[PDB]
Amino acid sequence: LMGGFGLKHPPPQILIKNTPVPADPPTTFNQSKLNSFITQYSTGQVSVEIEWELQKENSKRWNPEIQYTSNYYKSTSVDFAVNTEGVYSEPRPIGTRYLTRNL
Amino acid sequence: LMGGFGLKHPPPQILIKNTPVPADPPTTFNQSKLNSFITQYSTGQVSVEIEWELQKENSKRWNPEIQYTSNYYKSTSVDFAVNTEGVYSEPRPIGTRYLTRNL
Amino acid sequence: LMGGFGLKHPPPQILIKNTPVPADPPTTFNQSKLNSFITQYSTGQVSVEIEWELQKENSKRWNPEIQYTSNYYKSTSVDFAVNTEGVYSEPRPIGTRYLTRNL
Repeated sequence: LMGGFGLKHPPPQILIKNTPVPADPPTTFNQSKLNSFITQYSTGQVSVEIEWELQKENSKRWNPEIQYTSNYYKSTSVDFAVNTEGVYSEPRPIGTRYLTRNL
Repeated sequence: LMGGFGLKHPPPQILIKNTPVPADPPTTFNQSKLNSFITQYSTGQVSVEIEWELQKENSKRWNPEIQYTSNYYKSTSVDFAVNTEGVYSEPRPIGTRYLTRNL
Repeated sequence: LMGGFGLKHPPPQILIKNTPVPADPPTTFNQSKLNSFITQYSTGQVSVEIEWELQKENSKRWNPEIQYTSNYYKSTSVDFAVNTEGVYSEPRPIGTRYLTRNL
């Protein structure tokens, strides 16, 4: 309902965790689980590749269609770009449905 | 200068004419060229096929481009279509230069 | 106009950057982009090799030509060399056009 493709078998969840590294244990045995750990974080890069299959338009419509277009006139900043402060923003929502087809 | 492609050897001129059909000539010889002709016109169909080669866009531009689009809002008649009177008209001039490229 | 060789396809730009390494993130999730990073710089060596093709002189001129020459007489320091302070300097501009050729 929110939109999208519904799959019985969707891309699987990928779960990541830092393995625990204990701080020094006591020198005489205690059965309680360890609660003292070294403090850690991790950083890395991640890549996703997707192949999409397209369906081309086959229209016999004579006149031009509606198209998404960037604004013609001057503006303080560029839409879909950064700030003077380095903040990316997306100005509007963009849908998918510009071309037309008969029923 | 008006625009277009300039060719040393452009598509050749194609010339068409109705052949003359004389009305009845005089029954005794006269040397003067005939000036009496049957009245004729012709009609037919003509076909042109052209193959155009395209150059595709290779842009790395992040934000959307300008595009020619048909008007979004309601109107008395459809642009690039006929009248109630059957007259086709082209409402605006359309150029070629919407996408962008660096220098 | 500043001089040199003009190429449709010149040596490509080479871009280098240090990958970001985050400082420790917060322990409960926040959606905002990370703004705390470890401080880093990098150093290395870089090599360029170029092959140049030369055009040799073919002159029938009897008398000697002009040539770029280093100065004959004594001087406080050597031209195109370092300081007592270790600063390299280039004393004059050197052009390319000493030999002669007819028109």
